[PDB]
Amino acid sequence: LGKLQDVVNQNAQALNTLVKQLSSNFGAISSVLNDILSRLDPPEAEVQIDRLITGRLQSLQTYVTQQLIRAAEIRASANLAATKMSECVLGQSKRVDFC
Amino acid sequence: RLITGRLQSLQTYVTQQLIRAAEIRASANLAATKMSECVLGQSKRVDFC
Amino acid sequence: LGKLQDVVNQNAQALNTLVKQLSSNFGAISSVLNDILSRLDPPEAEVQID
Amino acid sequence: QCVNLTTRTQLPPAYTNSFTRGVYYPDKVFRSSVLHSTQDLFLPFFS
Amino acid sequence: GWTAGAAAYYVGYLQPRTFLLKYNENGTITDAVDCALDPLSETKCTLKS
Amino acid sequence: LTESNKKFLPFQQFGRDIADTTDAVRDPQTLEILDITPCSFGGVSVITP
Amino acid sequence: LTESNKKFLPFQQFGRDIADTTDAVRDPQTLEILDITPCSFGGVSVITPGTNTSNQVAVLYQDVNCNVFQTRAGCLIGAEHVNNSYECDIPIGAGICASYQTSQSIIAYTMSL
Amino acid sequence: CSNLLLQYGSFCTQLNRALTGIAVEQDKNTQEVFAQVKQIYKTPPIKDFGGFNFSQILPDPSKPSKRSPIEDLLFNKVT
Amino acid sequence: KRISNCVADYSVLYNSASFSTFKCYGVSPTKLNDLCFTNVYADSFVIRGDEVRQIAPGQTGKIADYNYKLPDDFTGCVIAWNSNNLDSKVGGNYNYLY
Amino acid sequence: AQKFNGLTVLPPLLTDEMIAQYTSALLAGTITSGWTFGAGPALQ
Ligand SMILES: *[C@@H]1O[C@H](CO)[C@@H](O[C@@H]2O[C@H](CO)[C@@H](O)[C@H](O)[C@H]2NC(C)=O)[C@H](O)[C@H]1NC(C)=O
Ligand SMILES: *[C@@H]1O[C@H](CO)[C@@H](O)[C@H](O)[C@H]1NC(C)=O
Ligand SMILES: *[C@@H]1O[C@H](CO)[C@@H](O)[C@H](O)[C@H]1NC(C)=O
Ligand SMILES: *[C@@H]1O[C@H](CO)[C@@H](O)[C@H](O)[C@H]1NC(C)=O
Repeated sequence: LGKLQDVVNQNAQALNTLVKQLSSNFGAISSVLNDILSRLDPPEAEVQIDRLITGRLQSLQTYVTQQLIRAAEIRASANLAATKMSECVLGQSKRVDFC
Repeated sequence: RLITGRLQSLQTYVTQQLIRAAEIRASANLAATKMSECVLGQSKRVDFC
Repeated sequence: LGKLQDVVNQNAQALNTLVKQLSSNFGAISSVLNDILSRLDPPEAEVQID
Repeated sequence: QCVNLTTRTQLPPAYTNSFTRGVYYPDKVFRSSVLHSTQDLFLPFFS
Repeated sequence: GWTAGAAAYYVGYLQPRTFLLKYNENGTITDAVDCALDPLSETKCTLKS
Repeated sequence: LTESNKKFLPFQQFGRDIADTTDAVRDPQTLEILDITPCSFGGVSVITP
Repeated sequence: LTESNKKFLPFQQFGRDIADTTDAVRDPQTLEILDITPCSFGGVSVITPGTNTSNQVAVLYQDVNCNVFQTRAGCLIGAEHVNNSYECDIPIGAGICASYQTSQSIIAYTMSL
Repeated sequence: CSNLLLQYGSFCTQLNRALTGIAVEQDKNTQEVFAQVKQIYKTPPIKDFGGFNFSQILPDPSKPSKRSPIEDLLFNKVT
Repeated sequence: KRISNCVADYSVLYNSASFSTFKCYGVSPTKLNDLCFTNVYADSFVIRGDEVRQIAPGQTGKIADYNYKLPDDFTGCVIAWNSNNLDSKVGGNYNYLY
Repeated sequence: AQKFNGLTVLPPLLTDEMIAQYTSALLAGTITSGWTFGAGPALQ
């Protein structure tokens, strides 16, 4: 099956990539926020934590977009399935090449 | 700042393209249904074909 | 009515939140852009403006 | 101490081909049922 | 006049390349796939499968 | 730190998963494979009549 | 640097286009107009017959101009071209596909409608 | 890290609300596709349908699961 | 100097009340001992009083660019103090080079 | 053009020739069989 497998594989790859985002520095000197706090003073390390905020916010902002787009296409798919359920199953549909 | 400036232009185009790809697919699905009903048969749905 | 009230409330809460976005500093030292221009020189406050 | 050798007839070196050799663990972590890629120093295959 | 028995040692130089490593449930390496050797091997390591 | 059922090779100190999260570490002294699992899961919800 | 057929006004040096890219320059040696066109177009692509079927693969270039067959969609190497037309399974582009048929090798042909 | 999040606490409001809207819409999709009827119709014990064999699509009482034999094949086919 | 397989605190290294300058970008003094570091190195050398200013991340000069370049992430704490009664002598002390 | 900065254009799988050849066969079936060619074997 392709239509039932892509909706799951695209999530797992997208869910896996969110984990991959925390492994990147976003132009900073470290990936984990705990390291720069443990090796630099908070007054000086405010720039590195701020660019980690913006990089992680943008990745979350990016992730929300295609999830909203993926929610839209399945909503079209669920609407198509609902119409097919009401027409092809709950009666006989006269629409040719539809069921 | 040039990297993130040129980055920020890209997903704005990508999100725009993804929305444009969504409405093309919706229009293609409407044309496919019109192809299956209006041409490949006679459709009883009035004011549709 | 549910299908008619959501399209108005969601727009209203989106319109309201845009106003709320201007009340945040985004990591800067003030929210209103006129404050840093009054108390700091434009050559120094360029990074806070940007 | 060491001594010196005398001139004699030797054989020229030969060249052979490797077959999936020169693979080691690149790190000291445990991984189970995963396919991950690392950028380290390895022997190229069929080199 | 000397004897050395019979031996053969191979010397090879390592190069920096990306390698795709396979792991089983016991945790040992079973196979490795390069990315700069064959176009087929490149497809295997870009798809991570 | 739960009691696991998988053993490590006697040269590895850490252990990761498919999602590349360190969820298994062996003790330096007693060589015990202790799994790692976070405690804070999800949020809270309120049911209002 | 191709030989263009458009003459520049005798006071200019460079030349732009609709997309605002410097693709035309005048050589100051004897005042000839030369166009500018990038040499790197697109990327590479690989055709795989699949698992448990074959081992060889065919390499496809997207927009690079050149066993080796000059297809409409670039250069296809490693796959022979056959004038016969059948139904295809692996799309390539511009009405041409690739498939593994009869030993047996990877062939490229026009898709039969 | 949480102190600097207050400057982007408005940003986290839409993200939590979008996924809440996504989750409630995914929930709402199931009732629009499956819950057409408000009455559960029981399969009659008589399987004499004039020669039509329906054991492949109707659920079987041999297994504890209520899935059809083709549904069980469908369930195990997709990961 | 490389310190390995050792326990080293830093409160005793700070309460001497004799260091003239204290440029430590490692951690604040209260939180510099609770957490862990893998390896603490020691780069000890001598310098004049007018060149301690140039030893900082992001500065130029004739010593910080030609003898020891400081990276942007220079977490190394610089502890400097005056000991002119031992390393200098009358008649001209020229035993130190740069 | 718009391809000078790596913004290449991928040609479609089906060009205008076979899309026209699709429409001609669809037009030929409609005028010679009605709707039975779109719902099974093509009658006359
Ligand atoms: C309906 O079809 C099913 C096919 O699954 C039939 O069940 C098979 O019947 C044969 C005949 O005895 C057995 O050998 C098979 O083992 C059965 N398979 C299964 C999965 O049960 C069933 O008999 C048919 N019923 C009718 C009334 O035709
Ligand atoms: C490797 O895994 C198999 C299970 O497939 C198991 O039977 C075997 O004991 C394992 N090897 C070792 C050395 O434990
Ligand atoms: C590709 O290059 C060759 C030689 O350089 C040339 O003969 C051929 O016309 C080129 N192809 C196109 C489509 O211009
Ligand atoms: C296919 O047949 C035509 C018929 O004229 C011929 O011109 C062409 O060269 C043939 N192609 C090949 C690859 O042999």
